[PDB]
Formats: sequence, C-alpha cells, structure tokens
Amino acid sequence: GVDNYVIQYLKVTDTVELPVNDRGETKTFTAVDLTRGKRLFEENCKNCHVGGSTLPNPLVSLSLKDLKGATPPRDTIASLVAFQRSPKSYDGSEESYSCRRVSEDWLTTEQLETLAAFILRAAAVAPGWGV
Amino acid sequence: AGVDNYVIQYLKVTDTVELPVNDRGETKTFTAVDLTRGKRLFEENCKNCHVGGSTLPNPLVSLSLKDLKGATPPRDTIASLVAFQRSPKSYDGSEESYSCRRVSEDWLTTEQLETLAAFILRAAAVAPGWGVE
Ligand code: HEC
Ligand code: HEC
Ligand SMILES: [Cl-]
Repeated sequence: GVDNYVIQYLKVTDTVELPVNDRGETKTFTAVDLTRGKRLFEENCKNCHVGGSTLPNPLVSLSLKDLKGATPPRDTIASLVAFQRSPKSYDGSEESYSCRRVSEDWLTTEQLETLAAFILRAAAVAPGWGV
Repeated sequence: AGVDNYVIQYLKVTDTVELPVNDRGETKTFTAVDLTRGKRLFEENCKNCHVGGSTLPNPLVSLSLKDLKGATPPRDTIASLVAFQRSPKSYDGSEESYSCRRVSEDWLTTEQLETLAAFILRAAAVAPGWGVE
C-alpha cells in the first residue's frame, strides 16, 4: 500500500502540497503518489543518489540547499521535471550526460511528477537526506 | 514472495539450476529462491545502469553473455562476477574502473553477491532480450 518511509520520514499520511513553479501555484500529492515516486526513485535513481547524495558529484546533491543553488533553482515540480527530461550542468549552461535523462516513453508526466514530488518532499523534511 | 514469476517464466528455473562456478568446468547448484533473491539485489543496487542487461553509461560493455565472455578474464562464472563486483576493472582487465558500482563486504556478503552473480549469469544465458539494446 503506502510505504512506511513516506509515513515515517516524509511525514505524509493523506496529502501534501508542493511548489509547482516560482509563480505561486501548488499541487496536491497523496501518500500513495509519494510511494510510487519512491519506487521510481529506487528503480531509476537511487544507485547514484543513495540517501539524497550524488555519488559521482558530491557538491551537486539532492539536498534542498544544493537544489536551490542550481541555475535555475531545482526546488519545484516543474523545474525538477524539466531537468529530468533534459539534464544540465549545475549552472545550467551545458547539457549533462552524467545523470539519467528520462524520456516520456520511459516515464509519463504523471510518473515523473510523483518522482519529483518524492525528491522535493524528502529534500524538505527527511532526516539525513543529502548528507 | 518466495519465488518471483520472472524467475519461473523468464529464467526458466522452477527447482534448481547448475551454474559455472569457475573456469574448470565446475558448477554450483542454485535454487529458484536463490535467483529470486539475486534478482531483488539487482533491482535494488544495479538497475539504474543495467536495466534489462544493458549498460547505460557504456553500452559496448553490457551484461549480455557475449560481452561477459569477452571480458579479460571472462565474466561468465560465479567466481569471476563476484571478484569483479568487489573491485570493478576495465574490460581488458588492465585498469581499475570507477564507472560501475563497487560492492564492499559491508554492503553485500559473499553469499548475497553469489546470488546476484547467479541471477546475472542465468539471465544472460536464457532471459529474452537481456543485453540486446
Ligand atoms: C548516475 C549515473 C546517476 C543516475 C542514475 C541519476 N543521476 Fe541525477 N545526477 C547525477 C550526477 C553525476 C549529477 C550531477 C550533474 C551535473 O552535471 O552537474 C546529477 C544531478 C542530478 C540533479 C541535480 C541536483 C542539484 O543539486 O542540482 C537532480 C535533481 C537529479 N540528478 C535527479 C535524478 C533523478 C530524479 C534520477 C532518476 C531518474 C537520477 N538523477 C538518476 C548522476 C545520476
Ligand atoms: C552505473 C552507475 C552503474 C551501476 C549502478 C552499476 N554498474 Fe556495472 N557497469 C557500469 C559500467 C559503466 C560498466 C562498464 C565498465 C568498464 O569500465 O568497461 C559496468 C560493467 C559491469 C559489468 C561487466 C560487464 C561486461 O560486459 O564485462 C558487470 C558484471 C557489472 N557492471 C555488474 C554490476 C552489478 C552487479 C551492479 C549492481 C551491484 C552494477 N554493475 C552497478 C555501470 C554501473
Ligand atoms: Cl547501489
């Protein structure tokens, strides 16, 4: 059903509101959404981003501090989604081939939004994330 | 949850299977439960780069049986895959690789890594599409 990590570490039991853009819009995500997103993160991302780290480039982690230091900041659903569709360097000036680009054939919009939600929520509230 | 369907239907192992344990013709007996455990370890630790037997960051060095057997020395036995994972090497074996995931004994025990090697080895042999990407 719902993952206990989402219960325990993300502190979500029903729903949660997350920033979609820099404009002021939010989107509601359920606990099952964040559970699905956690699973997608395990299948596609965790091997390089264990615990919110970035093993092949420790300065550019998935911590909220590091996401907010990116150009543009990677602290919203829309900016995280846009990033995975075409990964970029930290200053955003060059294409990066070190992280995993995800096509719409691989993850649909809905799926990638759950992944971004899991990462954004974990960045905001999970103990130890990005350490 | 005891034996996963993928192992029955795609690895074609219901009871046991015999896999090359070393280069001198010796095999070791793995059960369907062993391969299920190895699959789970692969899904948890290796799948971002090696989904379906591919190698996303270097597709020329995949988990296909062809590519495994062409490594130096060949990576087509339990012992050779375990030794690889403990300290990953380049394809010709002359240099240390930092592009794959080294697995310390603190991460996976000998037996666990054996079951992961067995999963990869059986998949390479019989799983439809494995490594052909
Ligand atoms: C290893 C091969 C990786 C996998 C698999 C995934 N990512 Fe990654 N990511 C990786 C590196 C080496 C980097 C640094 C990139 C650079 O060129 O600077 C990243 C970066 C990110 C970031 C940006 C973090 C920041 O502080 O700005 C994000 C948000 C990110 N990665 C997400 C991500 C997701 C969701 C993945 C699963 C689909 C994923 N990455 C896979 C290395 C690797
Ligand atoms: C991405 C970050 C990887 C993860 C996670 C794992 N592997 Fe890997 N592997 C990766 C690369 C880029 C390469 C090519 C290496 C080179 O220097 O030539 C490999 C290679 C292997 C091999 C050898 C394949 C061959 O044809 O000889 C094996 C057996 C292998 N990888 C297994 C493996 C396992 C079991 C992992 C999970 C524990 C794993 N890899 C993670 C990239 C990445
Ligand atoms: Cl891993």
